Amino acid sequence: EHFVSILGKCFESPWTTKALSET
Amino acid sequence: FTLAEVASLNDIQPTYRILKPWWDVFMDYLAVVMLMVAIFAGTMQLTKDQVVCLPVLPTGRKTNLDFQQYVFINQMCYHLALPWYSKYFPYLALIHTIILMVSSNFWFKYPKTCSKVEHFVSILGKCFESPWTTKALSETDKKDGEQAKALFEKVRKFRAHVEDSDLIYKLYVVQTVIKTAKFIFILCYTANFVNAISFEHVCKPKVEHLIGYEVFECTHNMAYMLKKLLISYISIICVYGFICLYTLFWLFRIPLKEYSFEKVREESSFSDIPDVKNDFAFLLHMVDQYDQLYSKR
Amino acid sequence: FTLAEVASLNDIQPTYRILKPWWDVFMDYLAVVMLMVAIFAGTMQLTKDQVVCLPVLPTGRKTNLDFQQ
Amino acid sequence: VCKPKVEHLIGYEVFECTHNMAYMLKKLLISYISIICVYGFICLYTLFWLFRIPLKEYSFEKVREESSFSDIPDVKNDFAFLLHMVDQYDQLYSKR
Repeated sequence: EHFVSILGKCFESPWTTKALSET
Repeated sequence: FTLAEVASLNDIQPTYRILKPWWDVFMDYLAVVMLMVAIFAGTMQLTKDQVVCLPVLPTGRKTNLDFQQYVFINQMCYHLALPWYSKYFPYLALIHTIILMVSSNFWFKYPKTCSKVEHFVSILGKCFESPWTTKALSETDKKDGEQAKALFEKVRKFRAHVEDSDLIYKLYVVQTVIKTAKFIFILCYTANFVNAISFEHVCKPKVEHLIGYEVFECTHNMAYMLKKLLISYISIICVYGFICLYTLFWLFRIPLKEYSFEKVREESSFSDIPDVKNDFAFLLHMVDQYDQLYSKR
Repeated sequence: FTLAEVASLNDIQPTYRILKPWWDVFMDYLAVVMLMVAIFAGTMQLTKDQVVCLPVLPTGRKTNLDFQQ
Repeated sequence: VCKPKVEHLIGYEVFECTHNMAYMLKKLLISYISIICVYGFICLYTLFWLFRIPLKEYSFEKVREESSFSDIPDVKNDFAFLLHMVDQYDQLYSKR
């Protein structure tokens, strides 16, 4: 349950795509 | 037993008013009607099914038979002198309706498929909730700017994601032709015995050293009601295959369906804000069949 | 007689679009269809179960019995 | 054909019944067995293949391959992770 919470909160972070469009 | 409100809850999509064209809604609603007719057939078949035989001449006639070999004799005739379609029809109709509805929507709940479809409905739902879009359309705060900037980045991430010879188009084509094959299958079968149903049945089983009376006849009890319910079923499936073959052959043949590039290109041509105007193997003109506004915005 | 409604609905999971492969879905829906076969089996089995015997012979042979035998 | 022991009750020893279920139950049986043969064949074969082959420890080098075209130094993922199986839903969430 907590693991699905990890990934379901992991997906929407805009910093992730800000750092993936960076390098 | 096996009612509509549990056959529906076997298989239903969560909330998607979008990604259902009008012909898909008529397929779903008419399949529910056909399941209602099949379950009414099952109830009426379980209610009053019994046959009744009696023998030939070799006032009234006595013949000296007790009641119990009468119920043996119409049991034995009921499993020998009946057509297979005289008593296996509603259960086969139930099976075929279940296969029809889940072949209507297993395109939609396939795990390689449902990912990008769920993600696309999430993209369009988040894309409709930005009031900057209607502000810029009013032309041609302070939060939706950076929200729409992050959503821009989601958009051209998603654009780079779904670019293959996709399983959406191929899966939907093979799904439609297999349910059309099921249509052709049952309407090829059922004409033969809507042509010939019967009310009275002569029978000659092998039970002669049990009672006697080698030739004797039954009447069956379904014939009028089951024949009328059968022709209503034929009408329903005729309308279903009509709508299915008509709209789906024309939607397969008239566009190229990878011309969503062309339709967003036309949209850019009259939109006064020239967009990227090119997209491959893409889903969006189904949403256009739902509503043009969710494609424009 | 363990009716079909709760036996169907006692398998649902709320948000797990993740954590199912293709065969989780195939095994799940296929077992639902097999449950439908079993429930229809139980209903039809309870409906018209009865057998009917009669004696061998050694017009209508009477053999002189009564219904409750 | 039945031979019950109730002889001092009616007077008959060898006689017969018919059974109302036989044809419907046999056809329902072969439908049930076709369903279960499909079930067991599919789930046996594909669970054999996702039992033997990835051996539940290659997700470390999988995340290393993930990093190998994302321009980030690689990390050794797991000892006990379900991240293979989430991978069978999407490659996207394993990348992301």
